[PDB]
Amino acid sequence: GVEGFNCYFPLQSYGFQPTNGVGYQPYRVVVLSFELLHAPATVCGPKK
Amino acid sequence: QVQLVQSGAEVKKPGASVKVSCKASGYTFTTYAMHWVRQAPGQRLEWMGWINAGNGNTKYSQKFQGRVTITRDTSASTAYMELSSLRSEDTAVYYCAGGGGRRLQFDYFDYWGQGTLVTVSSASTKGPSVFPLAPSSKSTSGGTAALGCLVKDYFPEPVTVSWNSGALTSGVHTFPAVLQSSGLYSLSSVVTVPSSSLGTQTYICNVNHKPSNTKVDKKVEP
Amino acid sequence: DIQMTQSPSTLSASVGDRVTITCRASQSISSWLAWYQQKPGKAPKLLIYDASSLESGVPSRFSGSGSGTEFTLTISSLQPDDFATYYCQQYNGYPWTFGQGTKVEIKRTVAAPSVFIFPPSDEQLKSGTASVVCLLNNFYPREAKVQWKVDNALQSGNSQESVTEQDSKDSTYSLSSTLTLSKADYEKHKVYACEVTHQGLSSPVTKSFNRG
Repeated sequence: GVEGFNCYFPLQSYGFQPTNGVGYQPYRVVVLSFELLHAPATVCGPKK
Repeated sequence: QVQLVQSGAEVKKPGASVKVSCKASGYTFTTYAMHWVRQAPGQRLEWMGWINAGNGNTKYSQKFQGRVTITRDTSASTAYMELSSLRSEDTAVYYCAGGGGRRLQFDYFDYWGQGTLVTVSSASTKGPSVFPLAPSSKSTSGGTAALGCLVKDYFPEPVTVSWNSGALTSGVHTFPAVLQSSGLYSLSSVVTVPSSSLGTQTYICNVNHKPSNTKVDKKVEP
Repeated sequence: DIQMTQSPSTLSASVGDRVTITCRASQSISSWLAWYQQKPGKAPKLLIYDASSLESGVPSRFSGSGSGTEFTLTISSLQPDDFATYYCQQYNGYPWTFGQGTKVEIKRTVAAPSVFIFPPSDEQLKSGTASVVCLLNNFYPREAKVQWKVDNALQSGNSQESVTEQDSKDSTYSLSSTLTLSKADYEKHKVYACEVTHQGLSSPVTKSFNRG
């Protein structure tokens, strides 16, 4: 909880500027997860 | 509820520097966002800059680049502002804003300080001159006539005015101040009464200019 | 830099009604905006952010909309606490700007002014500058005009206008016109007149006097 030599703040920052290149653009990422278990499933959404 | 409070009024002179500061009171300091903005009177608001009450980051404006600075004190949980090379324009009211809370940064001001008044002048403290505003029977309107108590060439903005020390409340009117070419302020206050009680009553305005401690009264002679 | 202009400089209404505000941007904004309420002599209070969201602790009446450039605020019923200006803030890019100000009022049948003039006081005549006061009280539509006529001539530049703020109980407006000049001009002139043009008045009205 102090700033000085041998002390480093953990939260850096992105400088997301449109003038940047493709390599430094920002990306919105979303990630899903699925698993198989005992009790009968609920999230179905099958065919038509 | 988060609240922000800060210093009182200031008066300075061209070329000087001024330091306003506001103290915070928030439930957590999750990279808090003290964030300054100013308002010339009767004008568009203008945005100063944002200090990263988390650590030290100091993004500033561009019209105000190279002459304004901002810091904060962790233990006192206050925010410090500093401006130099002032000039007659920057006469304004200065504000503290910020305080996201849920997320760490925004760019919208959701907790506002109650305002700080800064006046850039070249004059100095001076008492107010007072003159009565006598009506005439020419303009007897519905048996009612107007009457006032002018104040000219005085210094700051408080100029409290009252009539017979609160004895009168009806129809009172107190206009806002106006800057002059000479750099001095001036005010006019007025009120109307039924003309029936003109010659039989006693009305005296009551002015208090604290920055010069003067208290002046003037009976109006019709 | 991003420019922000507000389409209505002023807005009329009456209690229990709906109003709309337009905030146009010189460039494209991706629905980054907020709406602030500022009563006179106080500190701004926020209402809407991200152009849609309703921030907590506010009446449910307020509601944002819009995207791209043209943006809109709207309230269903007009409560008393709605009587103040409203600003729009962009935050699409750097240096963040603000609007112009969009101020509401309390509509009522137009009230015509009562005109008054005051000659300079002789004590002021001792000092060395001359002051003349032309007064207007309880007149309805702010947007008025006052001109000074001295020795049957118009006068410019040397006049200052100060207008009160509308009273809650009174719900009208009051105005003072001040004419200032140096003594040498004073006695040089014989007759003084301020003239006012008002919507409520049938005709332009002149009030005047001369020395003594």
